[PDB]
Amino acid sequence: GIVEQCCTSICSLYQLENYCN
Amino acid sequence: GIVEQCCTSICSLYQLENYCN
Amino acid sequence: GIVEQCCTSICSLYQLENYCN
Amino acid sequence: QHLCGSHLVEALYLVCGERGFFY
Amino acid sequence: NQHLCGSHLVEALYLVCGERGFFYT
Amino acid sequence: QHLCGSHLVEALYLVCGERGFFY
Amino acid sequence: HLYPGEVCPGMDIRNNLTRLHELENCSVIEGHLQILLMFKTRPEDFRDLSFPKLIMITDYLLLFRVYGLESLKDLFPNLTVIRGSRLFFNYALVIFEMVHLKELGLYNLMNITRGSVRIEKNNELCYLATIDWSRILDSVEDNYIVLNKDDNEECGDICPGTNCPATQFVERCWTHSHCQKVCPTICKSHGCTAEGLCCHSECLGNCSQPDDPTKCVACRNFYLDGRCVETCPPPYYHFQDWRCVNFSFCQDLHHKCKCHQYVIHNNKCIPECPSGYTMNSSNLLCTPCLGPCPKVCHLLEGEKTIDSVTSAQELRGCTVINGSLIINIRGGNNLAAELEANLGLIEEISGYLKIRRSYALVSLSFFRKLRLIRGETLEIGNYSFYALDNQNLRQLWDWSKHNLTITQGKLFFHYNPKLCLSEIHKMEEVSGTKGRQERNDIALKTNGDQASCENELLKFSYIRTSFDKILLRWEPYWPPDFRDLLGFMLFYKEAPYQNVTEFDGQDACGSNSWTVVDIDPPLRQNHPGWLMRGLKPWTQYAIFVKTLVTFSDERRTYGAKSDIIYVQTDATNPSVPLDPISVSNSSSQIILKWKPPSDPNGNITHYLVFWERQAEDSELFELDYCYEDSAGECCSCPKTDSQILKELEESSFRKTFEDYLHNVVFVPRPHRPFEKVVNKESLVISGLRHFTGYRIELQACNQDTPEERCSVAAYVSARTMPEAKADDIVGPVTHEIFENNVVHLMWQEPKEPNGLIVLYEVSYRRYGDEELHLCVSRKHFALERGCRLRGLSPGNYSVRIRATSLAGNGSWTEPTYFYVTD
Amino acid sequence: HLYPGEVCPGMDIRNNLTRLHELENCSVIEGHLQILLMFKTRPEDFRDLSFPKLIMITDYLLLFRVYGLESLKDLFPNLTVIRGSRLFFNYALVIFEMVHLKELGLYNLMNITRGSVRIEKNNELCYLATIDWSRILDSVEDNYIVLNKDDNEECGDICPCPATVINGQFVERCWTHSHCQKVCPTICKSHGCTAEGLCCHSECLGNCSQPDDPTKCVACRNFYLDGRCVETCPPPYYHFQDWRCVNFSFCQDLHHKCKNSRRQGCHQYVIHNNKCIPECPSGYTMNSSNLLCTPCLGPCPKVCHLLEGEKTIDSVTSAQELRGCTVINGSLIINIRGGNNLAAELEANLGLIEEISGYLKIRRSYALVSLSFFRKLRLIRGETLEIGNYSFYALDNQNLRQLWDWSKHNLTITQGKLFFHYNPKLCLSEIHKMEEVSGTRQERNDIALKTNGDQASCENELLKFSYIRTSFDKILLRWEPYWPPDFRDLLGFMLFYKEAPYQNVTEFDGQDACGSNSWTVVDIDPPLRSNDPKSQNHPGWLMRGLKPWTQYAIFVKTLVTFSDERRTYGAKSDIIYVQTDATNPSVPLDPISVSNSSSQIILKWKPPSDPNGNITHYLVFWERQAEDSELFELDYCHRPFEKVVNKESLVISGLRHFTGYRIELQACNQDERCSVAAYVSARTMPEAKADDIVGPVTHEIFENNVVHLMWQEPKEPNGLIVLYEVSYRRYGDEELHLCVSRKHFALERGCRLRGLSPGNYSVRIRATSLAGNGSWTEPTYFYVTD
Repeated sequence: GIVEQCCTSICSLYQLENYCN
Repeated sequence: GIVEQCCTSICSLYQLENYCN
Repeated sequence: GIVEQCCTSICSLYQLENYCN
Repeated sequence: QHLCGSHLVEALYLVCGERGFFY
Repeated sequence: NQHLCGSHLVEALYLVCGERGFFYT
Repeated sequence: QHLCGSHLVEALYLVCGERGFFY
Repeated sequence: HLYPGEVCPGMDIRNNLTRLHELENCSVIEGHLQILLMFKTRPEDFRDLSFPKLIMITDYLLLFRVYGLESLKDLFPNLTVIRGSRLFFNYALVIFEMVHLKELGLYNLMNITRGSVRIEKNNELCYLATIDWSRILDSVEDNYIVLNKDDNEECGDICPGTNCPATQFVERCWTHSHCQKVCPTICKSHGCTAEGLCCHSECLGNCSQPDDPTKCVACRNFYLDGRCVETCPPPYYHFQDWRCVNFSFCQDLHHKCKCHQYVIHNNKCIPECPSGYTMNSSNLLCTPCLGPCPKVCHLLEGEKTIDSVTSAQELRGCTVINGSLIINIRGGNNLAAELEANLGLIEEISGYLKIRRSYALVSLSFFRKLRLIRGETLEIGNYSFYALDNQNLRQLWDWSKHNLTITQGKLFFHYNPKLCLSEIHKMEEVSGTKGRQERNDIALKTNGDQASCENELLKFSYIRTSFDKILLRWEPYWPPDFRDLLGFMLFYKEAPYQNVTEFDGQDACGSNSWTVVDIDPPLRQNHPGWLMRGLKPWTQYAIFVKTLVTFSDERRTYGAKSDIIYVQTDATNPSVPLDPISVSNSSSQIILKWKPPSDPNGNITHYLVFWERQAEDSELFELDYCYEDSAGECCSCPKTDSQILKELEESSFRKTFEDYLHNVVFVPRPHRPFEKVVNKESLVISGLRHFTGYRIELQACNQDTPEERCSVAAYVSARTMPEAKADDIVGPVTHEIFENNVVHLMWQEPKEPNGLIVLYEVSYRRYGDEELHLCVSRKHFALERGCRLRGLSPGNYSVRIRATSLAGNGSWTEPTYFYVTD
Repeated sequence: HLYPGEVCPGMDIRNNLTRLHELENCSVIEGHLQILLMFKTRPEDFRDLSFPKLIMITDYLLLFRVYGLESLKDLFPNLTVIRGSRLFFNYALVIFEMVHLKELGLYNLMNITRGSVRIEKNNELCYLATIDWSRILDSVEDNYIVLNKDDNEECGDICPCPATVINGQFVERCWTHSHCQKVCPTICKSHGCTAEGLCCHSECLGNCSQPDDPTKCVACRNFYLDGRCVETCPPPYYHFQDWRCVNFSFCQDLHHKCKNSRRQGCHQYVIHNNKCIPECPSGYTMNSSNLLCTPCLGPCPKVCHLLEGEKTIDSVTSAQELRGCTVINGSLIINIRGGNNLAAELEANLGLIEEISGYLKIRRSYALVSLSFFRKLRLIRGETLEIGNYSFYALDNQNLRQLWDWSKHNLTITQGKLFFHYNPKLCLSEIHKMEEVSGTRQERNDIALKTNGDQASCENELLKFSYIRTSFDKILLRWEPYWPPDFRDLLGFMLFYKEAPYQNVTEFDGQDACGSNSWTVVDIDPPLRSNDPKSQNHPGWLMRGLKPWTQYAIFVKTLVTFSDERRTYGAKSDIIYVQTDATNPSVPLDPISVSNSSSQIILKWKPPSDPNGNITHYLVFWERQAEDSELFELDYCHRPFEKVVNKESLVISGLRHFTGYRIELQACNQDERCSVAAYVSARTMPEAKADDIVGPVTHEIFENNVVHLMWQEPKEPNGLIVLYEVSYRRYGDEELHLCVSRKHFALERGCRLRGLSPGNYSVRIRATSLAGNGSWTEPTYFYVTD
């Protein structure tokens, strides 16, 4: 679940790193 | 008569329903 | 081929860049 | 508009096929 | 803009994280 | 019309030449 | 007697006979007299009914299918004139195809003021050939004489006489009891007494008393003060070319009708001003006004549901139309030009407005003249406007070249999916309908929605124009997501006037003059743009782009509209000077005529013209006789929106697939004599050698000052007029009579060879005998310094000599006489 | 035999690459296969790993973000058959983010048993024209293949490997140049084939070690057991999937393990039809003490709870989730963003549902025009409702045109409003059926009827052309009218006519006129009278302006108001191909006539412009125009005809030399209706020999040197002789001639010379006709005394 934020809004760097750890 | 009707203007079915008696 | 893309159906804006230096 | 004179008479004869003829 | 989902989103995210070892779903 | 020969020469000239016209 | 009875106007009699009794008292049947719709009236219904007063028919007497009557003796036996004031198909009398009308009943009417008579397909009308048609009209015009029951002799005509005054047709008569009062054939349209007695011009039709205006049975020119006045005093307006009516009369008619409230032109009372004139509210005068001018023009049935060219063609001859309008236009490919020709000059409407079932429209720029709706005919809810069923209504009028301030009525915008509410906002703001606090029924559920009027615009950041190819690269457009942009659509067309656009195009379906180009979008880094593949040099073109972006059911749009630029293609070498026509108007003058280049590529500064002497040939002296396919863009290739729908569906499919995948993947923390011709297409080349060909070069030079950018040579060989005046043999034929009678002929070569001389003709003749002719070849001519008269005969010889040039033979020389003795 | 290594499941491959070791033992990937996050992968890092395994994969495969691997031979050439029991977004084949694969290397997969192919994001790929999809596709799903280098100008797929091509094209089918296309018998490859190119045992799919040997196969399309590809297995071997059976111990062991709460995600395996399955289907439940599927108290299906009280289905991947459901505990939203071929799977997988707790919304209908998978669905609980109290929402339905039958499928809406906007492919009759069948209550809701049924023509009533009349451009039809509940609710009838070459033209769906590529519309006003056969016997219209001899497909359609009632549907008529009456065959064009001899003339022309009916004949007449006689004496000193029937050329012979001939040409389509005589002219070839002087040159030799010459006039002068060229010659002199005029010729019966020089004299006489002209008489002599 990444797209529902990065195009809805500007994804926070923490949100991006959530999917990597 | 019809000379003033169709030679001058356009005649129609509803109009002619009372004609050709 | 350049002629294939241009002489047979016109080329695009970014097409001739390939055939140009 | 273009049904005039004898052409007008022909038109009157032919158009009313659901009725008789009176011109 | 910055509403990135697709090529830009992926190129940004990979450099952002995962080089550290991506989370396994 | 398509870009052929002279037309192609001119088209490439319009594209390349800004960095060196190469056919 | 000047119309002693009642003046009763025209009427269309149908299924009735009562008004005929009024005709008895009537002297003037004003206007026409139509007898029609006799589908239940029989001949017995009509009997002989006389009118001891009837004198006029101001208009034509129309008879149509009158199954009633047995003859014209039944109706109208007393009548004086069929006024030619108004006609019918240029016939002042029309009697068309009526059964049960056999005889006639009149003897006094021998005139029609003007016009003709349409005797067409009479069924029983007898006594027609018995009367001549040249004694009733001023002139014969459109007159039918065929199709009668007497020219065809389809009736038994009994003529009581030609009283019965003296002058196929037996005699001049109208019935087995009515003869014709034939009068001198000078009272054609002025009429004569019913005794065969013609009279003056003032009296019309009949004249018991021939002269004076107060004794005329009917008047010819005008009626006033009880006499046939020749001209009406200005207070009494010339009415229908037959009488004089007071100004109070015309004002009363004007007020009664308001019906074409009567006006006055040249002191002549008329219902409305003549075309080419306009209203003058001083004496209701008609002052000239060319073209359709603002007049009271009540639309037929108070409106005009326009869906065809004819419905829109009724606006001509009028500018301020009265009545509402229902805009039912549908179809038509690039045809609104005729509309604006018919409506662009219109600027005022009395009633409301209806736009029902109008779909072949895009933008509204058709009325830059209309600025106020009178709204006399007010729709329900006090509406002077009603727009609906406009499936394609993209935009409305501007507020710079078009103004509008509505005084009454509301605005209605329903079923207008292509109509964005911003245009409606502009309409209401400038018009003031909403400013009037009027609840304008605007279906926002149909207006604005399902329409994308976006603010994004593009501009060509990079431009590179040539004579045929124009290279462009505009600014990249990036909606919130890089995937949102779905390419760009360019639109280009010629720019004669820098005021046209696609919304100024056909604004409908079919082949539009504007051309469309599509460009691959950049990547989010390149400048989107396009290089033209080819254009006509020296021509201006309006070019703009409108991009494509992602759209969803939520009506999410980001469309960018690049601005329109009017750029002209660069010039090049001018085309060839068309049609070199070099003709010699003299032996030294040659007139060259041609046409300018097809492609001027700038003003044609001058023309280059040469000529080379094409003289006579040398051997003539010796002649002695003694694959293709459509390339690039297509103008007849349409693009279906279904492709756009499928493309959007496919792109959405792919993007959904991608998002599906991404969300599944991750979870957060767990040379020659010549002349130059300047701006001319004809020129006489005076001073050239006679009978000389001239291969004339022809070039067109659109540039002379910086360079001679001249067209290619156009070679035409023009030969000057040959001169044969100099082929006459010069000098008497001196006879070198030798011992053997060999006459070495001493005749000299003419003054000029006229081109060249091929031989010499010597008609030497034995005197008083058969003549002889001798051909003298040029070689033999030089060998014998003329020729040799061999094998002669005793006696005199008549010797005439004529040279033979190539420009024409000269003249036979004097017959030189030498007498061979014995 | 068929599967040497372990039957491994499918997993995700990200970051590290150690796990590939296990794949060296996985001959069968039972499940999906997914690889992702390959950024540290060089085209040299894959030379280290390859497998003799992955002979078969039961589900889809996923490609994502990988580098290197220029070809496919760097791994197993295996996976002859893929079951594809699970698809990712309807795709058993996904290709994405590939920037190094230059060609193809595998040569075993000949059967795409299940799933679609998604090929994209390639800028270096080649060898994609050697697929021969016909031989590869045993199932097609409109595979998406774009964004590839072979799509662009990439290569020609050259190999030393012409292989087999059953397509119109012919490609040297070879995934790699080295190995050709895997060829199997075109008559037996689904019944198992062999790498040897021989038909295999009919218990196997694709390649086999030996022909007709179930033991020596490669993939089991039916079942595998005891080192042999089979179709049957003993009860202990319970049928697991459709490629093998599994031992009982497996079944009870997994039943016991899934029974333990530490892993409840897996279901306790039970025996059903001697097949070990995870759980029991609808109507049945788990039998822990029986390892079977016993009715609880009869039927007991899956009460499928929808998360957030709603389920959204967009792909077969999503459709497979809730199969076997009968009870639905939420609302629904459906959207078709492109893609088609979906209803069959809906009917086969999710028709079992019969009730829905929540509402339903539909947007962007793009792959369905009808619904039949739900006949049992009869009740909507309305537990979850949309804003505006909607139990349903209809929007963007640009493809759907039928909802369901009304007897087989009933409906009961417990609660909730209904939304119906922008559904032009669905008409008002279907909306009425929703309202009545569903009883929806029956409260009217805000519905944009103006946006629904726009393209859905559902004029249930009919119109019929009662009166017929036509004269060559004027077809007057007074059809049988349609009367709505009110003659004023009626808004008219639209006439639709169009020229038709043959009877295949049909009616249109309906739109407003803006172009020139649809039916011609003529609207007739609604008769607002109470059916008086004195003011309107039969409503109709006389259309004109056509041309003679042309067929026109024609029909009419009623215009009706928007009655809130389920009534006022409108009426329409049928396509009548009316052929216009034929008149005036028109004039033959461009008459041509050229003479090729004295008695030979070639004539040509063109067919008439408007041949009405059929051109029956051509009226052709002509007449010889002899040379004019006024020049005959001057000294310079009925009509023949032919019949043509459907022809455009003619040859005329037997004519005299020279002289004029003018020919008229007029066609006649009826025998009658003729045309204008197209006039052309020609002149035969003059005979210069017929112009030759007859009669010799007589010499009345007298002592006085008076010679009288008599000769006759040419036999057939082209016209007549204007004068004679009498060239009497003194021997040894220049041109000597006598211009014998007609007057002189008549005067001296030719000519008379009086006086000559001593010695013989020769004379030649030549006539001068209008054309051709005479010829010189032979030189004849007469000696003058010396």
